[PDB]
Amino acid sequence: DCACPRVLHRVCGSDGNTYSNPCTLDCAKHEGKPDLVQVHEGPCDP
Amino acid sequence: IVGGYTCGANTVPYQVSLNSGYHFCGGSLINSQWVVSAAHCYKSGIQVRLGEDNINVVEGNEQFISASKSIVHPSYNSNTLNNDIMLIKLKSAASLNVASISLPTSCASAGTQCLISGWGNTKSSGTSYPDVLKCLKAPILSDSSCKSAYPGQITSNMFCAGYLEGGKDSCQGDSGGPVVCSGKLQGIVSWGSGCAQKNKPGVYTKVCNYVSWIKQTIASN
Ligand SMILES: [Ca+2]
Repeated sequence: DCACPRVLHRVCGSDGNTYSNPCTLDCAKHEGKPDLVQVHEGPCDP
Repeated sequence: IVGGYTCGANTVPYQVSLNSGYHFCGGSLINSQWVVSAAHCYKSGIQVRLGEDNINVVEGNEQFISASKSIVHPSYNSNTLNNDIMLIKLKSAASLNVASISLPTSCASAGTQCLISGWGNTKSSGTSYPDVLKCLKAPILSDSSCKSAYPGQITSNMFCAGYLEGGKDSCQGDSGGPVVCSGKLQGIVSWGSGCAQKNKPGVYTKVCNYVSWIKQTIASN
């Protein structure tokens, strides 16, 4: 890990970054952002 | 595709984009009615988009065809991504020549140079989603090096392709997409640890293991 499928399913992190899929979100959370959470599906607003 | 290059229009005629409102996976046309893709690419209401280069601009000659059936491999494991293969049937047959890619009769060996394609992210660091189809020449990597890169995560239905050195890889958005080597669809973009990372090559579905099932599934659907 943090091993993610290579599907594009853009989500929005609580850090306001768009993640390419829930899994890469999950990875960023597990790598350096414990409080990182998915806010909603689709890209974040900039 | 990170570290790749622009395929060119129509140069990957079997490359399809799976679209459910936005591009989300690739796929390979294997005959006019059928697409292979990753089973993790499964969605309801897939629209298959054929003859795409710029996914963002309707050139006017593409074919947008709804998936009529989307058949995941019945051993597909979403947790391990073993058997990450899905057959999509087109509501109507694609207009050819768009073209299908041959299925393997043999597996490819370590060292085989392949063509991997997709509209997935082109950046390791940030995000850069391309508009035109991107391509990557990459060799199939040895099993032992695949497995040492990904201990406990590699099954006989997986192979690694790319570069241990990093920098050249498939990426999110590339899933379902082709790895074609010597004129044969050998791989489906499946997964990896990030994209284009040192010692984390792309992991692909080993299509050669699924030729009998693809044939049985196509013949019976
Ligand atoms: Ca287009």
